[PDB]
Amino acid sequence: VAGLTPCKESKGFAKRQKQEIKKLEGRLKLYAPDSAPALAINATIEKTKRRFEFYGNQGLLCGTDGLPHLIVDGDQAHLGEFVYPGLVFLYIAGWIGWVGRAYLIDVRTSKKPTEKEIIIDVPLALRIMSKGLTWPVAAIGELRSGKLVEKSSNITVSPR
Amino acid sequence: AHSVKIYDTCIGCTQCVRACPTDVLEMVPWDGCKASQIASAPRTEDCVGCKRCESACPTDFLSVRVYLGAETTRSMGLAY
Amino acid sequence: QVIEPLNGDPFIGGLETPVTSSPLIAWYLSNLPAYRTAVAPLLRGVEIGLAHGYLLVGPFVLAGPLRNSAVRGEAGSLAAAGLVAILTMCLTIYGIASFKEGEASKAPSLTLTGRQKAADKLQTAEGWAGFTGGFFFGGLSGVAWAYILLYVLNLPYPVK
Amino acid sequence: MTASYLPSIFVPLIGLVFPAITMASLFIYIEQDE
Amino acid sequence: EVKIMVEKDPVKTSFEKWAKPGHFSRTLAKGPNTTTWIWNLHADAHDFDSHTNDLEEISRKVFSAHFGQLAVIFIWLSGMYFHGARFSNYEAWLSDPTHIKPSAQVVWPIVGQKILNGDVGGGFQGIQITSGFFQLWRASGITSELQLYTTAIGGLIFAALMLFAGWFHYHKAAPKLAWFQNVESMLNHHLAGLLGLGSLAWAGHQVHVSLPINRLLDAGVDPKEIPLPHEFILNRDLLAQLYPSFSKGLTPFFTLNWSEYSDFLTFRGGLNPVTGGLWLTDTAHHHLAIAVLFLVAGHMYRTNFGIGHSMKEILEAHKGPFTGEGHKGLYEILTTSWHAQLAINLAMLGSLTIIVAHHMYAMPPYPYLATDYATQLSLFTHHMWIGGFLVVGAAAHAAIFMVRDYDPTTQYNNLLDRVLRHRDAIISHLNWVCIFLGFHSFGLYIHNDTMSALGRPQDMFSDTAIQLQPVFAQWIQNTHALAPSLTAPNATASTSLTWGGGDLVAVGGKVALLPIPLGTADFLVHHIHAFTIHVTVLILLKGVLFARSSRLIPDKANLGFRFPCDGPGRGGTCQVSAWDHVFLGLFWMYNAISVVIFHFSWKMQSDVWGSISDQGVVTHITGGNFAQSSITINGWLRDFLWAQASQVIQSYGSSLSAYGLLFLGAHFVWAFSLMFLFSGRGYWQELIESIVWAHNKLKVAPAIQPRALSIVQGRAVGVAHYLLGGIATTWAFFLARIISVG
Amino acid sequence: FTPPTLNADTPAPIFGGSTGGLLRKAQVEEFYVITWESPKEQIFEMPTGGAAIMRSGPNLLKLARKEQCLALGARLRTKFKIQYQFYRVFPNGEVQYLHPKDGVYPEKVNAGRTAVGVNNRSIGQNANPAELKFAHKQAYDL
Amino acid sequence: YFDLGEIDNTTGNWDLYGNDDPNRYNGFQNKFFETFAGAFTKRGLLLKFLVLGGATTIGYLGSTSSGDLLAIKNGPKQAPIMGPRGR
Ligand code: CLA
Ligand code: CLA
Ligand code: CLA
Ligand SMILES: CC1=C(/C=C/C(C)=C\C=C\C(C)=C\C=C\C=C(C)/C=C/C=C(C)/C=C/C2=C(C)CCCC2(C)C)C(C)(C)CCC1
Ligand SMILES: CC1=C(C/C=C(\C)CCC[C@H](C)CCC[C@H](C)CCCC(C)C)C(=O)c2ccccc2C1=O
Ligand code: SF4
Repeated sequence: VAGLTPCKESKGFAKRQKQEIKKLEGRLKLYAPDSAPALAINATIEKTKRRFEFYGNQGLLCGTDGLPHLIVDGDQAHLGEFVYPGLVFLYIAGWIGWVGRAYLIDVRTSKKPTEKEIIIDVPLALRIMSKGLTWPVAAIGELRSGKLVEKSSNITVSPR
Repeated sequence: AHSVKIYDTCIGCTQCVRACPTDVLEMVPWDGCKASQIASAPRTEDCVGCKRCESACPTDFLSVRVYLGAETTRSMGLAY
Repeated sequence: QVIEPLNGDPFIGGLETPVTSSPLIAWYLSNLPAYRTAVAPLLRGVEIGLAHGYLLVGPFVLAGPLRNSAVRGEAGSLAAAGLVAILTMCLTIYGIASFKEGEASKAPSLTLTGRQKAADKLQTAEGWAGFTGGFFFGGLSGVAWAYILLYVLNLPYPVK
Repeated sequence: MTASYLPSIFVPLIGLVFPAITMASLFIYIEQDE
Repeated sequence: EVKIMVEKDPVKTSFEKWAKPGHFSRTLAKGPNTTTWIWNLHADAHDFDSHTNDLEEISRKVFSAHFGQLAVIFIWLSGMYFHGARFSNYEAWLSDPTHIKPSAQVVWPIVGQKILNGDVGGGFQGIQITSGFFQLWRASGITSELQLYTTAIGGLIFAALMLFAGWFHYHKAAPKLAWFQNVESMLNHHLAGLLGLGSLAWAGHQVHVSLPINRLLDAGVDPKEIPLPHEFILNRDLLAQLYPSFSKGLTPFFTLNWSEYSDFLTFRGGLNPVTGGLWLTDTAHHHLAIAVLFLVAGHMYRTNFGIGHSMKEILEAHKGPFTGEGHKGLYEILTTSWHAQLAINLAMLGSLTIIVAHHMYAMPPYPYLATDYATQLSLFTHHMWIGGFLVVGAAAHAAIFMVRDYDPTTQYNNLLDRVLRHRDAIISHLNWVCIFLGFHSFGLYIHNDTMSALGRPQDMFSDTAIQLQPVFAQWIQNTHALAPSLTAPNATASTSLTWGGGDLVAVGGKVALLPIPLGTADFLVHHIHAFTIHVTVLILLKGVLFARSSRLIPDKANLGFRFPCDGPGRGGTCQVSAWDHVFLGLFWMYNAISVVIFHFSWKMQSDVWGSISDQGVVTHITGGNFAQSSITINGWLRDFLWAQASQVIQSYGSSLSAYGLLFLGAHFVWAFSLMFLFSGRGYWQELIESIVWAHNKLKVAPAIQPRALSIVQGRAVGVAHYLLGGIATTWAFFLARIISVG
Repeated sequence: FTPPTLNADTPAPIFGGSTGGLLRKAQVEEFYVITWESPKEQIFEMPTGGAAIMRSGPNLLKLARKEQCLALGARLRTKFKIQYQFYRVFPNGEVQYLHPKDGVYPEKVNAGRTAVGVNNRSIGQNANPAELKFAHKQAYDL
Repeated sequence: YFDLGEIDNTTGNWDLYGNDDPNRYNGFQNKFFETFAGAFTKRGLLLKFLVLGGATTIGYLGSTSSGDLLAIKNGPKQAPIMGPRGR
């Protein structure tokens, strides 16, 4: 796909694993083998070897630079590069957008609506932050019932 | 020089005259508000154009309105 | 006790400081060729030209581009005379713009005291006309005499 | 180069004389009272 | 008449005023209605004069704010001693400091940032610090990290004491207005009690603790076997083996045989050849002298014991024929206005911090300060930026005194009234000398760039072309080098090594200091410095002088300090305010201080900092290119801004890569500043109106109306990002380059 | 209302001199003279910059701009209970009385003055500039 | 300080540094300068020959200059510098 070799069989990706441990191994040569800063570089090497063995096992595509490239078209092999964490993101981002929208409706029908935005009512906030879990069923539910959008006759419009 | 225009939305609150630093505005009698007075700009040739009257006008949108036109030595604010 | 307002008037933008109304300074400034209000303005314009003509040979022969050759007298004097001819045209177009032919004098007639004096003829269309020719003849002779005293007679000086 | 001396003529006129022609004639023109 | 006026429980210690945010201002006490309320909440948070008209409660607010500031500084010092105690290699650096870099910050190994824990030496990984704390603790005689932990917990104790005193002097016993107006007693107890007894106590520390420990550190003694600081006080024979004058035991002090104290109280001068830092026998004689001199100067003013000076009597007797009724009412200025005293104190503290910067690169007070070039560049650069910010703030609070505390009835025909009466002359002659300096320094740079571009190296201002040698500086440097022989006898050496007395001090194979040459390049860049300081003075003094009124706006004092403009009238009255002059003087402080630290970095990387090999040869970092390349802007862009930036951009993949990240993010904050500086409020307000329409469409309109930032606030945000981004750019470039080549 | 005549015999406040005073615009174009009656010898802030001792009787102050007369005039109308008037003096000798025109300040309404520069419509009923192309009239003056 | 009899003295129209001396030279020096600077008087006449005379005097020494007088008429005196890629 797109002229990119897989990273498990890429010679450039294995070259970057070789020259990263060798950079960290030469950093280890000036420390005692049981010393505290040498345990951090030894944990860095095992973090590096975990990283390169994770990138090759996920079917990542590596170019001529030896670097893993993401295919965001919507490929059946490449769902976890953009499509799977994008749907994970939009669920979380729609959770932020739904509990901030539902908080403003809950404080617009209050005695002092502007004091509830500088001082956020946490019992009112936390009872709808739980309610933002099921938000695609509540956003399209408000879209189908007409409560999501406001009619243009009740919207402040600058003159022509 | 500058053209200061008063519109019929004025409530006669007088604060456009009080904010005027070159004595352009004055309050004339009128029949279109509770205060029974509207502003006017007879000495509009003395207008610097600072729009302090527009900053002090509480009417939305503004009743006093200053249009920056031809600028002379009155409206440039010079002493030399 | 030392600082006074300008002619006793506190609301004119000036002060009678020692740098302005000294016994020595107000004697000096009143004899300089620019403040002679009864001398004909071609004659006093020759002195304004002789002065500025002379002084300008110095920074043009000692600092100019041809300062390290044997032509440093010829290069810097014609460069000093070139600034005379430009400033003569700057004096020419100033008198064309500021003063119109047949107008009055844009000059203060009253002196420091309450005595009435004649109008200064320099701020006229014909007074600045003869002043411009006074600067041209005086400036070209002030350059040439400073060139004669430096690179013809070659008088001994520490820097030349 | 065909004529080497027209560099030595036109660059002083269009570089020094012509701005001194144009700016002095404009300064007369922009300060005419009319 | 000087005595303690306090009163008990002015305000009750309650959290009900914490809940209401805008309690201090009457406009902000109604609650928010727009998003500009949040910005005026922070803008008017510290402005205590805009809260109340009573100077007594203002002075109590300022006193408890001083205590909160002291608590914050003691928390900061507690952190920096705790970082020395736990997260540093201070014992490893103290064993041998010529090979191990000072480091006191360990990062957590989380996201790849563990590469920032670099090889600083001594079997330690961490961020190499440039704050100079290690050399400061070596000069303090600190040998172990237990002493650093004790100083950290003691500073935490003092931070709790400052918090308790800030609560106490606002809620339990707060002083009245005449207590703060006893300025004679305050000067008597700041000169004698604070600066005199502080210098005397630090002199006692530098007699008993700093001096013998630092003498043992010059002998190569291991700090784990050096005796502890109280052992010199207890076993005075141990103190006497290092200095025999201690064997007499305080009898030459009271019998005036002070020359018998010549073993440990000396006027040597110069640097320690072992360490590269000033002598502590000189720093202890220095502190004993400025203590026996600040305690003398603290007995000058009249409090309540009869003897002394009323300073109103000092001022009102100082009147001259060129002024008339001068100096009268200035006591009433400086005791009824906090901003006037703040202007004077900020000018002295900023100028003093600039004095500190020069008197630390030139006379390095701490052992191995000079040879650690990162510390020297960072300390000079930090103190120049703090000093420039404080002198711009001095002009700021001068202008706030004019717009809000200057009473014209009490000031007739004094110095201030006459300075306002001829402010056109001051600003016009300052304008002339600024334009003259701008041509005669920067156009000289442009001339050098032009003739170097046109292939005329002889037509330049070089040391080989037309010379412009600073004969006054080159004479004052010879006067300060040839001083010990005749004008200052009792000196063993000279004040600084940068004067011309020889003494090529080599510490660890790296140059501490040597004679600094001054040539045509130094003349040009010092005239740049004088020009930029003068222009900063021009905007700032114009804002101070035209804060009341102008020829343009004669009622400018009624408009206030933080007003944007009068309007588009009189041709346009944009940035007429005194605040906007502080705003522009902040840019001119950036320009001034940035060229100062650029001249510093290039001048000492080219003529001071370097290495010494065998047979006395000195190889600098950028060898000898300040005399030929720092006369053109292309050399400044090329041999300084391009050649020395070849370690901030290829630091990626190393421990200095956070300097590359903050170099680029500092460019980001600077280009982000240009969004706020170049734009204006009404565009952003209508763009926010379109965004508010999109929010109204989806019913997510906030009741707090979204507004664009104010014009004063937009200029403030732009100058804050401009200073933050540009200063962080220079910080990142400096701290990558001089760490990399140091 | 008969306009007051400039006496040209009342003296000036005691002022040490300022550089913010009359430049050459006073000499060739106009300058402004403000005259007011004082209760006693006070000290006021000069609108050109500085402080002057104002007299116990009538005072005369020469100013360069009309804004300097209102900035002074509103200063001695709020801080002091002093009625003021100013003039416009031309270099030929003509003194033009300027404020207050009816004798009563323009904040207070008088029946003698008339409405000028007053539009009977609002801003939203002003005409578009596309239908007023190439005319001396504009969107607000009709 | 307002007078209504002398409008110039109450507005700043003062000859602050002027002098009312009629003459201080002699007749021999005065007749020499007006004779020589008599063809330089009129502004329209002086602007004509300064432009036309100034254009000729910069084109003369621009063209009669030598190699040592000006480097642009000297020309190259060495081999030309070849650029990269054989250009
Ligand atoms: C295209 C524009 C133009 C051209 C042709 C020149 C030409 C020249 N420049 Mg100049 N310059 C210009 C633009 C111009 N400049 C501008 C824009 C800048 C400002 C950044 C400068 C700044 C600059 C400075 C600072 C100096 C030069 C100097 C020089 C001279 C260098 C050659 C030499 O060694 O002569 C050596 C000198 C001579 C041979 C002296 C000749 C002087 C003649 C005789 C003047 C005669 C009268 C004159 C023609 C009247 C003009 C009338 C009007 C219609 C133009 C030469 C006369 C140097 C110089 O010596 O100036 C004279 C010098 O000091 N230039
Ligand atoms: C001899 C007594 C003396 C001494 C030592 C000081 C010392 C100090 N004063 Mg104080 N002061 C005094 C008496 C004294 N004052 C008098 C008599 C007046 C009344 C007229 C004032 C009124 C005054 C005000 C209004 C303010 C100060 C402030 C300051 C501080 C300077 C700011 C700073 O950062 O310094 C360096 C700071 C330190 C070194 C911290 C030291 C703190 C310790 C606990 C000592 C302070 C307690 C006390 C003053 C002396 C106790 C001595 C003790 C060690 C035995 C400092 C704590 C300023 C401040 O910050 O307010 C809090 C402030 O503006 N002073
Ligand atoms: C001894 C120090 C000192 C003193 C006592 C004060 C005191 C005061 N200043 Mg200031 N001033 C000083 C020095 C000082 N300043 C300096 C250093 C400058 C130059 C910048 C000025 C310039 C000055 C002006 C221009 C004005 C004042 C004003 C104020 C007043 C209130 C400001 C406020 O509410 O805080 C508000 C605090 C903030 C908005 C915090 C923002 C902090 C900066 C700007 C940005 C963050 C910087 C940070 C290091 C970067 C971190 C980035 C990171 C978070 C990502 C108060 C009287 C204002 C006033 O009205 O006076 C009466 C005002 O108009 N100051
Ligand atoms: C988190 C987050 C994020 C991210 C962010 C980004 C995007 C970034 C940006 C950024 C950039 C792109 C840049 C920046 C820069 C930075 C800086 C720049 C800072 C600084 C700070 C500080 C604090 C400083 C300091 C200092 C000073 C003050 C002085 C001296 C110098 C120094 C540096 C030291 C997002 C949104 C995604 C999401 C949400 C969350
Ligand atoms: C961008 C810009 C604005 C608009 C700036 C705004 C609206 C400030 C934006 C501040 C933040 C980003 C919005 C408030 C954030 C809230 C705290 C909500 C949190 C949401 C996330 C930040 C978590 C101006 O108002 C302005 C005024 C004058 C000159 C230039 C400019 C200018 O350049
Ligand atoms: S401020 Fe506005 S509303 Fe008030 S009187 Fe003037 S024009 Fe009318």
